[PDB]
Amino acid sequence: DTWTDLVKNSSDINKGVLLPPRRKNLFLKIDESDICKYKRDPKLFKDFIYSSAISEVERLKKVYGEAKTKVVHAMKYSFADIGSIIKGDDMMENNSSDKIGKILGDGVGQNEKRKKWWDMNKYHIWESMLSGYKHAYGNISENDRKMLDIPNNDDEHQFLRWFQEWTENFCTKRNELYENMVTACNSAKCDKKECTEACKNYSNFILIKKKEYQSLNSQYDMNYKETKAEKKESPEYFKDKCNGECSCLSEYFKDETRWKNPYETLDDTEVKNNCMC
Repeated sequence: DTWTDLVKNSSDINKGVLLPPRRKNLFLKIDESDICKYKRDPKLFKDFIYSSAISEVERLKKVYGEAKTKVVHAMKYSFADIGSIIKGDDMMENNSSDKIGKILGDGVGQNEKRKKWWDMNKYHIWESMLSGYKHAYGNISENDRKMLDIPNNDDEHQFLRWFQEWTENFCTKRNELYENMVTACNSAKCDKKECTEACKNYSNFILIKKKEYQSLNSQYDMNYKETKAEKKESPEYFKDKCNGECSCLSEYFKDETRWKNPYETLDDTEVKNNCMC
């Protein structure tokens, strides 16, 4: 559930990069034992990568359960991450990316061999994940398939995807918790009954994510905004990239780092006093 800093080179060029729970939970481990089983037998390695993609879709249903949109959206992230794992771009520490490099006949810090392997399997890896989705929900709907298109995340910088995911998940939870804060109190001018419990939860949440964002935005500004993120600002870029569910970052936190007061980010002026009593 937490956004850990278990990333590669986090003291160096990856300072402030946070690792998504979804990615931490993406099981894809190669042991140094099976380094030869996969090298001499190219299609055995394939069946393992395909089934790792399979199991990932099976894991996602266990988490989100009957939330079709919430599972499909994560598939596209996990799919892309497998690409990063394969290509060597991945940022997690014990990702066994070193072992994959040797298996695909590249090794010693190269890219060409393992880059072409991904390029040749992207389609079939995704096709597996589609069969995994079908095994999870029964029948693939005739109008559901538009969501389940072959996704374009593979070439996009990983941190940018990870940050986008953070922001989406942040805005979804922030909105969810701000909704419970209204269905707990409408007027309570002052101590009343249950309202403050939600106020503590919303405030706590904003303050957990405050630190996380400060860490993620530290990396963004240093590297990715400077070269090519369309030179847009941190909250400004996600405002036009991932639809309207990353706008809450700009809509409530752009003008100033007003994270310092979590109650100031409330559009309704009525409920603001019950939490700030």
